[PDB]
Amino acid sequence: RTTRDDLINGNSASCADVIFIYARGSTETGNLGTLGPSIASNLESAFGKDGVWIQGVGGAYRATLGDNALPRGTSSAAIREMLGLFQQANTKCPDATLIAGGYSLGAALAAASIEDLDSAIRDKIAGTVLFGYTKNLQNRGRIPNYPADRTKVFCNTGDLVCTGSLIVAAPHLAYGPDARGPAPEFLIEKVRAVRGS
Repeated sequence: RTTRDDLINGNSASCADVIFIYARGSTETGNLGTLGPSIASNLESAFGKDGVWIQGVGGAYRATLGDNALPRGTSSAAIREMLGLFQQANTKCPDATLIAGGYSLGAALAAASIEDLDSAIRDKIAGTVLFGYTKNLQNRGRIPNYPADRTKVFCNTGDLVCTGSLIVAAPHLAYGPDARGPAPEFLIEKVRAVRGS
C-alpha cells in the first residue's frame, strides 16, 4: 500500500529481475503516495511478486511543498537520498533492469537524480515515467542525459506545473487513470524490450 521498501528489505541472494524506485509528490504519505500503489500492483501482475522489487524514496525525502521552489525543484538531501537507492540497487542486484517514476516534486527529484547518476547505472534504467513534471517546460520534456525514447511524461492540459509554474490547479491531481493503465504499460514494455535478468 503506501510504503514499500522491497530493495532495502530484499535478500541479495534472491534478487528480483526488475527493481522500480518511485518518488512521491508533495505532502503524500508513506513513500509511494497516491499513484505509486496502482503502478506497483500492475507491475506485480506482469512479473510476479518475486520478479519485481518496488522501492519508494523515503528517508531524507520529506516531500515538503516548499522545496519545489529550490533550484532543481527539490532539496539536495532528497537527490542524495534517491541517488543512494539507485546505488544500493546496482550493488545488491547488478543484473536487474531498473525502472523509475515520480510525481510532482518526485518527478523533479527523479529527473535530478538521473541527471547526476553514474552513467553505468543510469543506462540500466530501461524506462522512466513522470507525472505532472514541474520541470517540463524548463527541461523541454526531457530528463537531462537520458534518452527521449526511455522517458514518458504525463502532463495534463491545465496542469500549470507542466507549463513553467508552481500553482497547483485541479488537473495536477488527476493522474489516477494514467498511473492505472498507460504508465505501467510503458514500463512493462521498456523492460520487455531489453528483458529482466
